[PDB]
Amino acid sequence: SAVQQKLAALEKSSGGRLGVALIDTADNTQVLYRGDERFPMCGTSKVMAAAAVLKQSETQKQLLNQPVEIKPADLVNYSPIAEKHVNGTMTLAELSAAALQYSDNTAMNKLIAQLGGPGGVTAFARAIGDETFRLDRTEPTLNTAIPGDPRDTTTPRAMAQTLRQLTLGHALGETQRAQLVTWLKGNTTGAASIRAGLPTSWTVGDKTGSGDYGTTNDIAVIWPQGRAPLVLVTYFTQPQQNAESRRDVLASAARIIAEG
Ligand SMILES: C=C1CS[C@H]([C@H](NC(=O)/C(=N/OC)c2csc(N)n2)C(=O)O)N=C1C(=O)O
Repeated sequence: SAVQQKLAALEKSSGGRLGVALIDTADNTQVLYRGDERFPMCGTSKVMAAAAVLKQSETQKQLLNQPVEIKPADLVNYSPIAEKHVNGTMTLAELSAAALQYSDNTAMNKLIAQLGGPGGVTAFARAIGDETFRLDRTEPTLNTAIPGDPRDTTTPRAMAQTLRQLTLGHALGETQRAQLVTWLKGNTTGAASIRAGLPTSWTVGDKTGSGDYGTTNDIAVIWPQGRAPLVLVTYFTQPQQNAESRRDVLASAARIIAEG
Protein backbone atom coordinates (compact mmCIF):
# COMPACT_ATOMS: atom_id res chain seq x y z
CA SER A 1 0.00 0.00 0.00
CA ALA A 2 0.97 3.66 -0.30
CA VAL A 3 1.05 4.15 3.47
CA GLN A 4 3.45 1.21 3.66
CA GLN A 5 5.57 2.75 0.90
CA LYS A 6 5.75 6.02 2.85
CA LEU A 7 6.62 4.19 6.09
CA ALA A 8 9.34 2.27 4.23
CA ALA A 9 10.71 5.55 2.86
CA LEU A 10 10.69 7.11 6.32
CA GLU A 11 12.55 4.06 7.62
CA LYS A 12 15.10 4.22 4.79
CA SER A 13 15.72 7.90 5.49
CA SER A 14 16.24 7.21 9.21
CA GLY A 15 19.00 4.59 9.10
CA GLY A 16 17.18 2.49 11.68
CA ARG A 17 14.45 -0.15 12.05
CA LEU A 18 10.80 0.95 12.26
CA GLY A 19 7.85 -1.10 13.49
CA VAL A 20 4.28 0.17 13.15
CA ALA A 21 0.89 -1.33 13.93
CA LEU A 22 -2.38 0.53 13.43
CA ILE A 23 -5.83 -0.74 14.37
CA ASP A 24 -8.81 1.29 13.12
CA THR A 25 -11.63 0.15 15.39
CA ALA A 26 -14.25 1.51 12.98
CA ASP A 27 -13.79 -1.51 10.70
CA ASN A 28 -10.99 -3.54 12.38
CA THR A 29 -8.66 -2.69 9.51
CA GLN A 30 -4.94 -2.79 10.23
CA VAL A 31 -1.77 -1.30 8.82
CA LEU A 32 1.41 -3.20 9.67
CA TYR A 33 5.05 -2.38 9.02
CA ARG A 34 7.47 -5.01 10.36
CA GLY A 35 4.42 -5.88 12.41
CA ASP A 36 5.67 -9.36 13.38
CA GLU A 37 9.28 -8.43 14.17
CA ARG A 38 10.32 -8.21 17.80
CA PHE A 39 11.37 -4.84 19.22
CA PRO A 40 12.70 -3.93 22.67
CA MET A 41 9.68 -2.53 24.50
CA CYS A 42 11.60 -0.40 27.02
CA GLY A 43 9.12 1.72 28.98
CA THR A 44 6.17 0.83 26.79
CA SER A 45 6.19 -2.35 28.94
CA LYS A 46 5.02 -0.21 31.88
CA VAL A 47 1.46 -0.27 30.48
CA MET A 48 1.32 -4.06 30.91
CA ALA A 49 2.63 -3.79 34.48
CA ALA A 50 0.16 -1.07 35.49
CA ALA A 51 -2.67 -2.99 33.84
CA ALA A 52 -1.75 -6.19 35.69
CA VAL A 53 -1.91 -4.35 39.03
CA LEU A 54 -5.29 -2.89 38.02
CA LYS A 55 -6.47 -6.44 37.30
CA GLN A 56 -5.42 -7.49 40.81
CA SER A 57 -7.44 -4.54 42.17
CA GLU A 58 -10.66 -5.98 40.70
CA THR A 59 -10.64 -8.41 43.64
CA GLN A 60 -8.34 -6.50 46.04
CA LYS A 61 -10.65 -3.49 46.16
CA GLN A 62 -8.30 -1.18 48.10
CA LEU A 63 -5.04 -2.37 46.49
CA LEU A 64 -4.46 0.93 44.70
CA ASN A 65 -4.42 2.75 48.04
CA GLN A 66 -1.82 0.46 49.62
CA PRO A 67 1.34 2.34 50.69
CA VAL A 68 4.70 1.10 49.39
CA GLU A 69 8.00 2.17 50.95
CA ILE A 70 10.53 3.96 48.76
CA LYS A 71 13.93 3.17 50.24
CA PRO A 72 17.29 4.66 49.17
CA ALA A 73 18.50 1.30 47.84
CA ASP A 74 15.36 1.07 45.67
CA LEU A 75 16.08 4.19 43.64
CA VAL A 76 17.35 3.55 40.11
CA ASN A 77 18.15 6.11 37.42
CA TYR A 78 15.30 8.14 35.88
CA SER A 79 12.97 8.05 38.89
CA PRO A 80 11.92 11.70 39.24
CA ILE A 81 8.74 10.98 41.22
CA ALA A 82 9.95 8.19 43.52
CA GLU A 83 13.09 10.19 44.35
CA LYS A 84 10.81 12.83 45.92
CA HIS A 85 9.44 10.24 48.37
CA VAL A 86 12.63 8.53 49.54
CA ASN A 87 12.22 7.31 53.13
CA GLY A 88 8.48 7.72 52.66
CA THR A 89 5.71 5.85 50.87
CA MET A 90 3.71 6.02 47.67
CA THR A 91 0.46 4.17 47.03
CA LEU A 92 0.19 1.68 44.19
CA ALA A 93 -2.06 4.16 42.36
CA GLU A 94 0.63 6.84 42.70
CA LEU A 95 3.31 4.41 41.56
CA SER A 96 1.19 3.43 38.55
CA ALA A 97 0.64 7.07 37.58
CA ALA A 98 4.36 7.81 38.05
CA ALA A 99 5.49 4.84 35.97
CA LEU A 100 3.02 5.73 33.21
CA GLN A 101 3.06 9.55 33.11
CA TYR A 102 6.74 10.25 33.97
CA SER A 103 8.24 6.83 32.99
CA ASP A 104 9.56 6.55 36.55
CA ASN A 105 11.77 3.45 36.67
CA THR A 106 11.63 2.87 40.43
CA ALA A 107 7.85 3.05 40.18
CA MET A 108 7.90 0.31 37.55
CA ASN A 109 10.10 -1.82 39.81
CA LYS A 110 7.49 -1.50 42.57
CA LEU A 111 4.80 -2.67 40.14
CA ILE A 112 6.98 -5.61 39.10
CA ALA A 113 7.55 -6.54 42.75
CA GLN A 114 3.80 -6.34 43.48
CA LEU A 115 3.28 -8.86 40.67
CA GLY A 116 5.95 -11.25 41.99
CA GLY A 117 8.70 -10.43 39.50
CA PRO A 118 8.90 -9.95 35.74
CA GLY A 119 7.23 -13.33 35.27
CA GLY A 120 4.14 -11.84 36.89
CA VAL A 121 3.88 -9.20 34.16
CA THR A 122 4.32 -11.78 31.39
CA ALA A 123 1.67 -13.90 33.14
CA PHE A 124 -0.90 -11.12 32.86
CA ALA A 125 -0.15 -10.76 29.14
CA ARG A 126 -0.81 -14.48 28.61
CA ALA A 127 -4.00 -14.23 30.67
CA ILE A 128 -5.43 -11.63 28.24
CA GLY A 129 -4.36 -13.57 25.15
CA ASP A 130 -1.03 -11.91 24.36
CA GLU A 131 1.29 -14.83 23.46
CA THR A 132 4.09 -12.51 22.28
CA PHE A 133 4.90 -10.06 25.11
CA ARG A 134 7.74 -11.08 27.40
CA LEU A 135 9.16 -9.20 30.38
CA ASP A 136 12.41 -10.76 31.60
CA ARG A 137 14.24 -8.10 33.64
CA THR A 138 13.65 -5.23 36.07
CA GLU A 139 14.62 -1.57 35.67
CA PRO A 140 16.96 -0.39 34.43
CA THR A 141 18.43 -3.39 32.59
CA LEU A 142 15.26 -4.22 30.66
CA ASN A 143 16.12 -1.28 28.35
CA THR A 144 19.47 -2.56 27.02
CA ALA A 145 17.73 -3.08 23.66
CA ILE A 146 20.52 -5.30 22.33
CA PRO A 147 20.06 -6.17 18.63
CA GLY A 148 18.37 -9.56 18.26
CA ASP A 149 17.95 -10.04 22.02
CA PRO A 150 14.49 -11.59 22.61
CA ARG A 151 14.39 -10.43 26.25
CA ASP A 152 11.87 -7.70 27.07
CA THR A 153 10.41 -7.59 23.55
CA THR A 154 7.08 -7.72 21.78
CA THR A 155 5.82 -7.17 18.25
CA PRO A 156 3.90 -4.13 16.99
CA ARG A 157 0.97 -6.37 15.99
CA ALA A 158 0.74 -7.93 19.45
CA MET A 159 1.15 -4.68 21.38
CA ALA A 160 -1.51 -2.90 19.32
CA GLN A 161 -3.95 -5.76 19.93
CA THR A 162 -3.13 -5.74 23.66
CA LEU A 163 -3.40 -1.97 23.99
CA ARG A 164 -6.83 -2.14 22.30
CA GLN A 165 -8.03 -4.88 24.67
CA LEU A 166 -6.80 -2.95 27.73
CA THR A 167 -8.26 0.47 26.86
CA LEU A 168 -11.13 -0.09 24.42
CA GLY A 169 -11.96 -3.75 25.08
CA HIS A 170 -12.71 -5.67 28.26
CA ALA A 171 -9.44 -7.23 29.38
CA LEU A 172 -9.99 -5.03 32.47
CA GLY A 173 -13.09 -4.19 34.46
CA GLU A 174 -14.93 -1.02 33.56
CA THR A 175 -13.52 1.22 36.30
CA GLN A 176 -10.01 -0.20 35.88
CA ARG A 177 -10.10 0.46 32.14
CA ALA A 178 -11.30 4.02 32.77
CA GLN A 179 -8.43 4.54 35.21
CA LEU A 180 -5.86 3.25 32.73
CA VAL A 181 -7.30 5.54 30.05
CA THR A 182 -7.10 8.53 32.40
CA TRP A 183 -3.47 7.74 33.21
CA LEU A 184 -2.50 7.38 29.54
CA LYS A 185 -4.26 10.61 28.54
CA GLY A 186 -2.26 12.38 31.28
CA ASN A 187 1.18 11.22 30.10
CA THR A 188 3.77 14.00 30.25
CA THR A 189 6.56 12.40 28.15
CA GLY A 190 4.84 12.09 24.76
CA ALA A 191 4.64 15.58 23.24
CA ALA A 192 7.35 14.98 20.62
CA SER A 193 6.40 11.40 19.69
CA ILE A 194 3.03 10.18 18.25
CA ARG A 195 1.22 13.30 19.52
CA ALA A 196 3.45 15.58 17.43
CA GLY A 197 2.27 13.94 14.19
CA LEU A 198 -1.49 14.01 14.81
CA PRO A 199 -4.20 16.66 14.37
CA THR A 200 -4.28 18.58 17.62
CA SER A 201 -8.07 18.19 17.93
CA TRP A 202 -7.56 14.42 18.44
CA THR A 203 -7.45 13.13 22.01
CA VAL A 204 -4.42 10.92 22.70
CA GLY A 205 -3.30 8.66 25.51
CA ASP A 206 0.18 7.25 25.12
CA LYS A 207 3.20 5.65 26.78
CA THR A 208 6.77 6.20 25.51
CA GLY A 209 9.90 4.15 25.95
CA SER A 210 13.56 4.72 25.27
CA GLY A 211 16.75 2.74 25.60
CA ASP A 212 20.18 2.03 24.24
CA TYR A 213 20.72 1.63 20.48
CA GLY A 214 18.77 4.85 20.16
CA THR A 215 15.59 2.92 20.89
CA THR A 216 12.64 5.32 20.73
CA ASN A 217 9.11 3.94 21.28
CA ASP A 218 5.52 5.11 21.72
CA ILE A 219 2.16 3.32 21.96
CA ALA A 220 -1.06 5.28 21.81
CA VAL A 221 -4.82 5.14 21.77
CA ILE A 222 -6.28 7.95 19.70
CA TRP A 223 -9.77 9.49 19.81
CA PRO A 224 -10.50 11.63 16.75
CA GLN A 225 -13.68 13.67 16.99
CA GLY A 226 -16.45 12.15 14.90
CA ARG A 227 -14.90 8.75 14.16
CA ALA A 228 -14.07 5.53 15.98
CA PRO A 229 -10.82 5.41 17.99
CA LEU A 230 -7.51 4.11 16.69
CA VAL A 231 -4.65 2.22 18.32
CA LEU A 232 -1.12 2.98 17.12
CA VAL A 233 2.20 1.40 18.09
CA THR A 234 5.46 2.97 16.80
CA TYR A 235 8.73 1.24 17.70
CA PHE A 236 12.14 2.41 16.48
CA THR A 237 15.64 1.14 17.10
CA GLN A 238 19.05 1.77 15.55
CA PRO A 239 22.39 0.10 14.75
CA GLN A 240 24.72 2.11 17.03
CA GLN A 241 24.65 1.47 20.79
CA ASN A 242 25.09 5.19 21.50
CA ALA A 243 22.63 6.44 18.86
CA GLU A 244 20.59 9.54 19.66
CA SER A 245 16.87 9.27 20.32
CA ARG A 246 14.69 9.87 17.24
CA ARG A 247 11.25 10.90 18.48
CA ASP A 248 10.82 12.70 15.14
CA VAL A 249 10.59 9.29 13.46
CA LEU A 250 7.63 8.39 15.67
CA ALA A 251 5.93 11.73 14.99
CA SER A 252 6.48 11.24 11.26
CA ALA A 253 5.11 7.69 11.35
CA ALA A 254 1.97 8.98 13.08
CA ARG A 255 1.61 11.78 10.51
CA ILE A 256 1.78 9.24 7.66
CA ILE A 257 -0.80 7.00 9.33
CA ALA A 258 -3.18 9.92 9.90
CA GLU A 259 -2.87 10.94 6.24
CA GLY A 260 -3.80 7.46 4.99
C1 LIG B 1 11.73 9.59 29.63
C2 LIG B 1 12.24 8.37 29.54
C3 LIG B 1 13.67 8.02 29.87
S1 LIG B 1 13.73 6.95 31.33
C4 LIG B 1 12.48 5.73 30.79
C5 LIG B 1 13.12 4.29 30.56
N1 LIG B 1 14.34 4.33 29.78
C6 LIG B 1 15.54 4.26 30.37
O1 LIG B 1 15.70 4.19 31.59
C7 LIG B 1 16.69 4.32 29.43
N2 LIG B 1 16.55 5.30 28.61
O2 LIG B 1 17.62 5.37 27.72
C8 LIG B 1 17.43 6.52 26.88
C9 LIG B 1 17.69 3.27 29.69
C10 LIG B 1 17.74 2.49 30.79
S2 LIG B 1 19.06 1.39 30.71
C11 LIG B 1 19.47 2.07 29.16
N3 LIG B 1 20.51 1.60 28.46
N4 LIG B 1 18.68 3.04 28.75
C12 LIG B 1 12.04 3.52 29.82
O3 LIG B 1 12.02 3.40 28.61
O4 LIG B 1 11.15 3.02 30.62
N5 LIG B 1 11.61 6.05 29.68
C13 LIG B 1 11.51 7.19 29.16
C14 LIG B 1 10.54 7.26 28.04
O5 LIG B 1 10.89 7.49 26.88
O6 LIG B 1 9.30 7.06 28.38
